[PDB]
Amino acid sequence: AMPSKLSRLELLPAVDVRDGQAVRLVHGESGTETSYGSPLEAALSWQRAGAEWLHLVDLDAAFGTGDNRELVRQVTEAMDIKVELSGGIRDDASLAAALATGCTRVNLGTAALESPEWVAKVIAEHGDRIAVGLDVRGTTLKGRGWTSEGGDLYEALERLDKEGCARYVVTDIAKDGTLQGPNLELLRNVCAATDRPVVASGGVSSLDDLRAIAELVPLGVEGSIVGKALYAKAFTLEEALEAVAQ
Ligand SMILES: NC(=O)c1ncn([C@@H]2O[C@H](COP(=O)(O)O)[C@@H](O)[C@H]2O)c1N
Repeated sequence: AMPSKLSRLELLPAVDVRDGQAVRLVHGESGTETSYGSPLEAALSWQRAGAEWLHLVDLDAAFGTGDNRELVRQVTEAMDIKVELSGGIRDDASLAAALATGCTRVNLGTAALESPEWVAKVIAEHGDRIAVGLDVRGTTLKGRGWTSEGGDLYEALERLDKEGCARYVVTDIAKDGTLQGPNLELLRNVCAATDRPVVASGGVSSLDDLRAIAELVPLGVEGSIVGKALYAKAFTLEEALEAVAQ
């Protein structure tokens, strides 16, 4: 593989919080949670292993089953590394609270489906501290913890591009928590549709899968979120970082 000056693929280990625990689901389905203990210990583990980013989700807030605001605040404050924070960020107050944690950026999901004028305003005011999470089954967007129906993926990308959105985080729900491998086709198709950076999520199962996503960096894929493969020890984060470096 020929040398290049392009950046390497960024890795964002996930810490998804439900009922006070770091959890992994299958297709994000409520009730399929596997718990891996405290979110703080999980986050600090990834930081010790050399993580540059943490992808931190309050899943109770996404589902609407209470929240974990104090814990995700504490985790964010403990990180020296960059933190991408999401879950429940759907109006001015929840956005203000999220930003006050000192996270590096937030992801908006449901609000891009239910409150597009508000998302447009937030993008215009906050720039690259905002990314939109586009979570699909096929090309159909889903909200509210993936329990609600949104529209077509590409319609949304076209609108959000025009509104000046900086970055998209794209999950294939059918791959998430499955260790089936990532949907590379989805990533290539999204990169064909937008010139903004794209962060992949869902299905990574192996170092070879990360290498495959890394090949798409020159198409526009900036990073990869990894959950179950790290928690289930398919590989270490040290190994994953070396795999995408070189
Ligand atoms: N069911 C799930 O696993 C799930 N549901 C939502 N999410 C994440 O929650 C966040 C969106 O929350 P909201 O829709 O409240 O903005 C995004 O990061 C999105 O990927 C999940 N990981």
